[PDB]
Amino acid sequence: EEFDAIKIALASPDMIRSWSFGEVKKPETINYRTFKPERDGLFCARIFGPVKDYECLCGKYKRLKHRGVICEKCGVEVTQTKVRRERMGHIELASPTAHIWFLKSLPSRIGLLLDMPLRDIERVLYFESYVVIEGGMTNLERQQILTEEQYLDALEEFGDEFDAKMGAEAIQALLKSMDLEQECEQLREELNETNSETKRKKLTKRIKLLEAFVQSGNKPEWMILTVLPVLPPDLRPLVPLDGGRFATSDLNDLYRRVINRNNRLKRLLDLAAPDIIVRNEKRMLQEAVDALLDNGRRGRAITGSNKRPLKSLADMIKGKQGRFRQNLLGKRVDYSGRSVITVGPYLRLHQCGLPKKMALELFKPFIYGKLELRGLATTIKAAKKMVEREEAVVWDILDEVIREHPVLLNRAPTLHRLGIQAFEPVLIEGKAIQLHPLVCAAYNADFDGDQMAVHVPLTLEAQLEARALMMSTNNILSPANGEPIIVPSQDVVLGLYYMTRDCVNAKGEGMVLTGPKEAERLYRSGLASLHARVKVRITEYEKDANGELVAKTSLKDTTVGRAILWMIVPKGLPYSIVNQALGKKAISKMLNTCYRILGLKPTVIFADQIMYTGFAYAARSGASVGIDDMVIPEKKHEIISEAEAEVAEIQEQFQSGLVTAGERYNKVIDIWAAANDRVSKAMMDNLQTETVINRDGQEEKQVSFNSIYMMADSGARGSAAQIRQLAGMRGLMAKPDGSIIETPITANFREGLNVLQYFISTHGARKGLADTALKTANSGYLTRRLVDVAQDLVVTEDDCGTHEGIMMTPVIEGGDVKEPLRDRVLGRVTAEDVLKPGTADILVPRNTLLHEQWCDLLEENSVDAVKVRSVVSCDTDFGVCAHCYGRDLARGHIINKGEAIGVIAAQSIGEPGTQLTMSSIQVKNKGSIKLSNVKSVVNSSGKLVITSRNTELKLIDEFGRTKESYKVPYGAVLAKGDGEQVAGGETVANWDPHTMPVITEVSGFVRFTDMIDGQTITRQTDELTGLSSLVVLDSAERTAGGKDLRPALKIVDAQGNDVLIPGTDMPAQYFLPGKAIVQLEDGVQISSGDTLARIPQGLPRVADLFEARRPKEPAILAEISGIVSFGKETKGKRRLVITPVDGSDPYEEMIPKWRQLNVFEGERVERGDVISDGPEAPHDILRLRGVHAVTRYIVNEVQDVYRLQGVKINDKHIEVIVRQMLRKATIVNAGSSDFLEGEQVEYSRVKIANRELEANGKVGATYSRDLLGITKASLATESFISAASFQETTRVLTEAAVAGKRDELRGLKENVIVGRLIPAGTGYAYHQDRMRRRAAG
Amino acid sequence: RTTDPVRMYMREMGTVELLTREGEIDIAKRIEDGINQV
Amino acid sequence: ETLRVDPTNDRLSALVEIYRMMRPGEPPTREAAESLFENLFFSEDRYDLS
Ligand SMILES: [Mg+2]
Ligand SMILES: [Zn+2]
Ligand SMILES: [Zn+2]
Repeated sequence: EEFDAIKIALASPDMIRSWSFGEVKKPETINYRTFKPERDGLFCARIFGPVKDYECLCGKYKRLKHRGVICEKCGVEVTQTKVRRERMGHIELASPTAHIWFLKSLPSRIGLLLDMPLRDIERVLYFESYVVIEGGMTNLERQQILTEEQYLDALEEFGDEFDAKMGAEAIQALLKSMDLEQECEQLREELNETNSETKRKKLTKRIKLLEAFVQSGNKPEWMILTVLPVLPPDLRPLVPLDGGRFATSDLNDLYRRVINRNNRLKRLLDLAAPDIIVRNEKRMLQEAVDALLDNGRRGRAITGSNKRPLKSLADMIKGKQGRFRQNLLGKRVDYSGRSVITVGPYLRLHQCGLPKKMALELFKPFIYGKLELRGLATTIKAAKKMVEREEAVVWDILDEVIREHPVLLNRAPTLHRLGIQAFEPVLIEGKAIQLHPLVCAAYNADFDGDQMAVHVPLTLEAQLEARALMMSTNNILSPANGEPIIVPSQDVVLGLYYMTRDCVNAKGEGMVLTGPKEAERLYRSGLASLHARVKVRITEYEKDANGELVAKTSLKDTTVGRAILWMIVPKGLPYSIVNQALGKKAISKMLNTCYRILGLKPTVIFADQIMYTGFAYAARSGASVGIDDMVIPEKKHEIISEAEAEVAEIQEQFQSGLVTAGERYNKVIDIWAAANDRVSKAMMDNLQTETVINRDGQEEKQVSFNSIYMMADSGARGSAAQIRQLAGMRGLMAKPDGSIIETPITANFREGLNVLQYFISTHGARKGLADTALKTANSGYLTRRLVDVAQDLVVTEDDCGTHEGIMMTPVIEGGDVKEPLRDRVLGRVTAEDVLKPGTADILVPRNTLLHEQWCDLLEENSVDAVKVRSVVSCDTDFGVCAHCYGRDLARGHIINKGEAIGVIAAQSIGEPGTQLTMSSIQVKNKGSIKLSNVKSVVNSSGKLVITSRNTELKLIDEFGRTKESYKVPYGAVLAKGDGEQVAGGETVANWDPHTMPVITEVSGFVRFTDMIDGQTITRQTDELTGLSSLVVLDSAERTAGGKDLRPALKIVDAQGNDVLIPGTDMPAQYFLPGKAIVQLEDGVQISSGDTLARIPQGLPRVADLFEARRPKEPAILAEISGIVSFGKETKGKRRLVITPVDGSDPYEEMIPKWRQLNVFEGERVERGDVISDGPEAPHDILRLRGVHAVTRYIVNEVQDVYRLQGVKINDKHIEVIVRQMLRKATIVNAGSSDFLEGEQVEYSRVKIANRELEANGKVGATYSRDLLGITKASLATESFISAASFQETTRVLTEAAVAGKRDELRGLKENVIVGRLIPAGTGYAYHQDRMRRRAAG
Repeated sequence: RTTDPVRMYMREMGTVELLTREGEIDIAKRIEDGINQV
Repeated sequence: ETLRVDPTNDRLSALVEIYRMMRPGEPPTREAAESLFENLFFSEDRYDLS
């Protein structure tokens, strides 16, 4: 069985000769009584193989007396009956025909080769016109079409000296004529002549085709076909039912029609007819052929009596009911079952309820072997009927076996890895699996009708895999982010909040105990309040010594509950930690810190006991919701009366006709929103602390004892808006239009809706519901795409010895920190030695793990930037090291190599999203201020104003780490300078949000030069004031006389000389586009910082983001540094006269100046400086920038997207899929291989790592790096089988076939589909054994 | 851009019309002549 | 605008090009196009409003 690799190829004719047993004949099947095959047809036993034991069709030859005899009555043979499925017959052809995939798909492969278009070839091969096989007289030409009548002209003209024909035969002759060599050298040559772009591309295309056929050895004449295989029956069967009424394939008629039409054809070739019918028949032939190959491709599709079209061969390989997705990747399985699911509250972590008969059914051969071992059921039939008796020993044995035999657990959707688990069995008297409740989380499951299913660890390898990997102890932190996933959900947390609580009210205040035990004596004797602060001693511990506990006791005035709750503490911990009412977040950090500090099991056991005590006390705690908990505040009516009077006033205004309707819309909607807010304040203050309870004092209040509020405060259920829904008016309503309604709701659920109000609720209700139904497909589609890219990657290595990657800095901008740079680093490994602001204090030797000792040790330090051996900066051929990744989250340690990184990345990423679609500047506080890469000016007011748009202001703290960062317009007006100290709450910045200022940093007289009324401009003289200038019109409105003359008001000295840009020799006057209208007159002065002019006025988003979708409106960038001016004057678009400092000027491109410009016609930029506005292209960024810019860009982008919904995932998940979007770099020079072609950046980095190495200095070729859209990148891959499995398979088949492709079974998909072990993780070891075996031969 | 050879053959038989009632007898005459002359 | 755009010079050009969109490839005759057009919207059989 065992084999190394696979290889595609064309089927040569002699290959079917080499596969064949017999040409076929008449198509009939059986005798309407004797339901038995006829011969040389479709179910002929003779050639595919025999049906029964050693019998001919009549029964003449049998018994092995006639061992090898073929029956001379029927020509029927003697053998076993398995070879049916390995053999294939064949059929010879009366004509030749061509294969369709080499025709009809994009680039033709055949006329492509020939430089003859398709429809030409059609018109030949629909048999409607002839065409020159060969210009015998070169008077006519090879590849020359000659109509049925023009052919005649040439015919009676010449006769002999041409070959000019029609049909597959002519094409055979031609392809058989043409050489590969001469064309190939001549193509390579005359490329040199004019390698114009489309031309050169086409040259390359055909050249490749040529040398491909050369080197594969595949032949073009074998494109044409004269023998065709045949399929065996049982893939196309014919089978009965009770009525003697059968069932058949979609296919058998295809062969039936085909063979019959051949029969007709040959029959009519015996007879020397006109070729008209010959044509008609053979067109029916090719019809039947290519419809077999693809029914519903070419013509009106073919149906039976069904009127459903008939399934092609191709269809069976294709879509989801294609093989790959239907029965090769997902599969029915033996030894499994399913169930409704209920809880086991009392259970332990490892345990799972198990309806015993399920295991009974499932653990059959175990106990049968066990009874032959015991011999009570000596034989097996005895075992069956004894099983059937229900002997108690059956169950004794079954408990005996089921011990330590672990099991699997499956809910659907198994969206991420934790949607299935593996527990130990425990049996139960019922048909209802129990489970440990807390893990509804990972399943997102609930006891409302959900279901689950099971699978069996038969092999011990699976047994142990299970027990070590999917034992629940293993996996309790998410691998995506570092939180526990066993958060105690709703009731437990609440009973907890009840206990650990501090009334003043109940009783028993200000006494002393030795420890919590006698408080239990009280409380279980029922003597003290439990949520009641009272003095007592404790004795806690701490491992302050080198992992050695530090014992001591002392007092606390603590609640009785908290005192008791200490009792479970495992011996490391303070009492301060247990000094509050323990928000759900609190419990999270509890379990966190326990695991962080001790290890797993104390936290485990702690957790179980916590669940248990929660059950106990929340059963004790007393809990109900009712109608008197539901309280509405009183001061609500007259607020609504105020609203009524005010809307009546605004009604009177709109009646009067002063105020408009949309104004009024915003007015009314805002004031209703304010009313809702006031009601919210009312109800919250009237509920949360509504409770006045007195202890040894007149009056005092504390947190409420109402059920509803404590449900809200625990985070178990409820929320302030939800309580508003039941109690208050809940906001307002958007109709399905997307509008928002003017009259919100008045009453609540407590009072009772209106007819209309609920009728109105309906709209947005159904809206959100259809969204509930219909956002998920996006997620699954997305998900399988993502993983389809990224399976191939697994850790290669431990250290790649590589060099620095990207820098790490926090994301605090807009407000405060949004990822602590602490948190950014977490588990990562440096790029380099790294020091402290106390300088020259290195702590990594270029790389260490960075654990919370380091994280806090350097949170002390005010360092705020570090670099890391990046995911992408890694350089291993075929994968990576482990260092460049760092730490396993869900473990909590550096990965040991050999595990799939892509899969968990996508499960991290796409799992959550299912839910997740659903002027001036003002300092807040005091601190230093930083503005860099800045050219600005002390304006005429005495403050800084920008001349370099790149600048943005920051609020730096007094230390130096930024508090805020905010953009600032070009030439905006400040009240402050850089690197100063200024009070919080101050509007430093100001600008008209419509102006785009034209500040003059030169100071000087102004004169009306270059510019004339109505010519380049208008002259508008303000009716308002009296002071104006020459008033510049827009692109269109100026009269075209001076629209080819860039208008420029001009600055000069007294002498009329242009005031140079001070310090530079560049003159300083402004070429004015529209809206830059100046306020001063001729002869007047501007100063430094003086405006001459003022210039007035989602989920699929992320789909576009990672797809590398490239927008419609680029905010384009400076291709190269140096000065620039504008280009040709708008034949559709204007252009851009580049002028480098020292390079070459000519590069210009179209500009829509209908979309605003940023730079002006005498203004300089640096390369990579933005020029237009809108969105931009990342492709340009990579084309211009390196890696870190764009990398950082999109990671920040989409992390902000999901962090809107408050969703936390680490970066490397993102960093890694990027490198799979860069599997290719396009070449620059040549000499190694061909000139440019997009080739593996990996293999590029090899050949340069060999060829530019001492092989040469360089023969080879520089390159540029290439992006690929994920869905195309996937396809654009070495392996084809993966590429055959998900999308656009057919063309992939062809493209592999043409070239003699040969896969090598490295990928996950590749080695799964073959039924081999993984080349990674578990079978990593075995596979690398195979690796160094092949190394070892 | 017709793909249906139904059209092709109804058109191309459309070339030829019906020839009758002496052509019936005149093909017959040429052929019985050819027969008697073999 | 449409009329200057309309090339069909006589009524019969209209009848036949209407036929030809209705019957592309097919050689037009008079009664073919005539009976055709009336069958489409002027025959009680193949057409009713209810
Ligand atoms: Mg459910
Ligand atoms: Zn026989
Ligand atoms: Zn690495």
